[PDB]
Amino acid sequence: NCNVELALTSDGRTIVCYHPSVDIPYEHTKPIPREEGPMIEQLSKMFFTTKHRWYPHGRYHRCRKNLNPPKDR
Amino acid sequence: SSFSRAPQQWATFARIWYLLDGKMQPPGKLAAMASIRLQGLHKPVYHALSDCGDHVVIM
Amino acid sequence: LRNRVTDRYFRIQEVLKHARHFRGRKNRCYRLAVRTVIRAFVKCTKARYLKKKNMRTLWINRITAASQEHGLKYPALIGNLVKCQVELNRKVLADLAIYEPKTFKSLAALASRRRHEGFAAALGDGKEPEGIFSRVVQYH
Amino acid sequence: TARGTPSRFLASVLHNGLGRYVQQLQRLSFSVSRDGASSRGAREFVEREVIDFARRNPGVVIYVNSRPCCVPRVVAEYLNGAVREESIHCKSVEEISTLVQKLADQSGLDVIRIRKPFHTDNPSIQGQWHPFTNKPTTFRGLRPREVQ
Amino acid sequence: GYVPKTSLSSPPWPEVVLPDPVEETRHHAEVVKKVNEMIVTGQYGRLFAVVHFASRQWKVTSEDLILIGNELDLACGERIRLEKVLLVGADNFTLLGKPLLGKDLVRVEATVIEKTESWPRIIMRFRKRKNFKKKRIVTTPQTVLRINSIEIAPCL
Amino acid sequence: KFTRSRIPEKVFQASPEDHEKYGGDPQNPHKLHIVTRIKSTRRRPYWEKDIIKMLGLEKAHTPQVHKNIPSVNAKLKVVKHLIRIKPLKLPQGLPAEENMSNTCLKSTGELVVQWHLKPV
Amino acid sequence: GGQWRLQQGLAANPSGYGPLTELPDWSYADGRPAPPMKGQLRRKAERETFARRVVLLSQEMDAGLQAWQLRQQKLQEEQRKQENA
Amino acid sequence: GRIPGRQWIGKHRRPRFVSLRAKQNMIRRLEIEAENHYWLSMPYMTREQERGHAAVRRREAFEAIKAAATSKFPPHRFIADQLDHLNVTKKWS
Amino acid sequence: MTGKELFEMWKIINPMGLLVEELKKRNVSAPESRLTRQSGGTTALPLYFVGLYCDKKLIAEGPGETVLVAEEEAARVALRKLYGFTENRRPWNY
Repeated sequence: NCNVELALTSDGRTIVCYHPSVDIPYEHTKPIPREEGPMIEQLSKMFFTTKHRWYPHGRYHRCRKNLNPPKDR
Repeated sequence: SSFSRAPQQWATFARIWYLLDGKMQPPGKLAAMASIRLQGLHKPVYHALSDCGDHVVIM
Repeated sequence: LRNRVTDRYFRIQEVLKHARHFRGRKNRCYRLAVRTVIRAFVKCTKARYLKKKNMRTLWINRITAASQEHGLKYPALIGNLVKCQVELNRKVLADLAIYEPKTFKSLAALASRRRHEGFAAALGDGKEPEGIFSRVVQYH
Repeated sequence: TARGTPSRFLASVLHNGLGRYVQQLQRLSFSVSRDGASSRGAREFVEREVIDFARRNPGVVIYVNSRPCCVPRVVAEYLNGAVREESIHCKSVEEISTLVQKLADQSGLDVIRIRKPFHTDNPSIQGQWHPFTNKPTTFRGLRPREVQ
Repeated sequence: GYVPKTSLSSPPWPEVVLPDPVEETRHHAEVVKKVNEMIVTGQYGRLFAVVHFASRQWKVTSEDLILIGNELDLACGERIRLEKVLLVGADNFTLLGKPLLGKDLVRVEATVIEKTESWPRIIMRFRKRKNFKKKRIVTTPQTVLRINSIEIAPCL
Repeated sequence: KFTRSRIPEKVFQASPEDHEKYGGDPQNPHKLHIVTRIKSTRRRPYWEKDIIKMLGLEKAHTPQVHKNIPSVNAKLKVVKHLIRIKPLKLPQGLPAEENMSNTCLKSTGELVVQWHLKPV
Repeated sequence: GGQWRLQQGLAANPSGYGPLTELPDWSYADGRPAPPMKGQLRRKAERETFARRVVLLSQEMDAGLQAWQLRQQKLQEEQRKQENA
Repeated sequence: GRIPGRQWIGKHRRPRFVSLRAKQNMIRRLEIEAENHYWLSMPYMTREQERGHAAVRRREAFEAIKAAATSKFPPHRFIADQLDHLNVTKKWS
Repeated sequence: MTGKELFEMWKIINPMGLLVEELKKRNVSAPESRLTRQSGGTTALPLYFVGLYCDKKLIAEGPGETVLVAEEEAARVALRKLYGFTENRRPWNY
């Protein structure tokens, strides 16, 4: 997919790109219709990940955790 | 643009489902295309620590 | 003991304050720490060349993703942009792929147009007019 | 190293360059020693070059004292509150003048590692990429293998 | 020279025809005049600009900071007209250059805000079995600029 | 043994074929070589290392003018596979004292006393 | 795109001579030009040295060929003056 | 599947083969070499004309070398330095 | 306020309602919501773009983890675009 209008100036010195937002038409839209082992396995199958994500980590890793991290943007 | 910060973050990083038809194809070309799409290298967002994968259904 | 050392505590703590986030008697005991704070400062002093290399393959991965999403490959995109004389680098092109995709869409289209214009001149090599984006700017 | 150190993002203070440049320093607190060869240099600086410095920037008030708490020093206090204490034990007048100009030029934010060398807060103007920028829409919005 | 239809009768990629330069210059002049009219009417949003300062190229929007690893020898809070802008853009157009843009065309400006020194950066060499171990504390000078205004002129 | 290699001159006695392919003129020859070390004098014998040090080419990718006289040609012959050799073309005159400042060495090879960046 | 740039006659690297290094990266907003970068002063000094060496070697060549021609004419003149008398 | 002693040294070595890269690299270097032969092919002077055209310059450079080697001598000793060392015990009145 | 958003500077509730009454002031028909694009419609990580349309053309489209959140956030996007206080707006003239 690529749909733009490219051009040069007369001098051949700068390029001009022209490229507006194509919108989604009305027709292209649908309308709105209106135990620990089992525990970790059903989490894994609910979130499409594996069980080592859900097994805990000790006090030592949780203490190396940062709790007040910097925030940007 | 002009979405709120958390809805924009969600839509940027969400998980997308790809159907790939295996009739007559070679398993290695199938594997190449699905391997890229599973690591999330088909996203300009990609990084290894961002868990930016996507789902692939090979039928 | 006419004059012996009284400031050894502070020398010890000069190593141990960099060792404090280690794991084990590396973070406590001084022999173990010295050996492993040296290795950490060496690991830093090589990780600077590493960090430059790693960034630039991340940029190649991101530009490759976006240009394959627009029908190019990364070799085609960089090669034909340098032929059309836009001297953008990978860092800016990667940020343009993520943050500014309409501008990247135009860049991929221009790379395709330059590829096919330059290769039209290649197919008709010999006496032909110079290509439209194959016009170059040469400095006297 | 960089992991044994707190890090921060790149910051303004109060969007300091937007409307006007607000000199981000309030105070220098000098302390020089009267009978001291350690503070000979700071003595020479107060003798020679502090008048033109105070004249050069009127935003900062410069107090000097004699006989500090322990050692001759400068304590700059910046606008965002952070108080920097630099030591001019046994320095020449030249080094003292460069150190003072650095303090008066710097903003009060730390010298810890800065994560990113650029801080746009509105990065995207054509909208940040998401998986549905350029996947083309369909007729009645059907997904693949739809019966209808 | 006719070849019947086989696999390798043709290259797989679609032959795209290059239209003649007559209608292509028509198209180029038309698009350029449209963009220039949008600028004259002031129909853009905010602007970004890829700008080649110290040695690295920065994607620079309006009103935002940039950290540079050298001392520019300018007193703080000082206004600067960054030339070498080499791409500019809004939502509905971009005007990139070969390689730079026009100094009469795009205006990028920035104030020097601060000149600090960086964090203490360690340099450390060690060779095993050879008693080699050398430390060094490098700490570079840095400035921070604020990009104020990327204003654009309609001289296409 | 491995020994300092001597070259027959029949290698260098050129061809009109060559005078086509490279832009040379077998009469009215050029004045100055511009030499550039593209290769490294490591894993090369001590005489080649030292002849590079003589020529001034300790730094790679660094153009260096030399006289085109047979002595300099002989030293260039023994390091001829570590260096890239070009003529120094002079489209205008050789630079005067007024214009020692504005000089340029183009990629083509020529040196111009008018260095411009105003696009045409 | 290095060998393309060499075919065109630009240098292999855009970081060499070119408007993306030989133009002053900033100027004051009122219009006063900025003091030159030490990178560009160093390259202009390097080009001073290069032009100086080209001039020096060219004069050395011309003077050398001139002196050889002068010696040749002087020897022929001496031989004529000794065929005289 | 092994290699006997060490991989690259000795009687039996692991085979190594030439690829498109290695051939193409060798050939671009050989084409640079052919152009080197051509540009050394055409001298300007020969030995009889070059003999003596840099006598002035070579002897000038050697007088510079000789003079800078012979002018090696200890620096001067002043008074103001020694008295500036007395300026260490300076106190304000 | 440079850097922030309209609706974290002006805290509103029922943004679809605000859109509805403000369009009644504009004398344009009340908008329709449509489900423009989606993924993962039957797991706990869905994506929905719900678009707000009016008479065959749209005024907004927005994301959400469910249809209701997506619709109401697209209403926020529509309100931003109607008041002109978007992300692209011409930055302040200092």
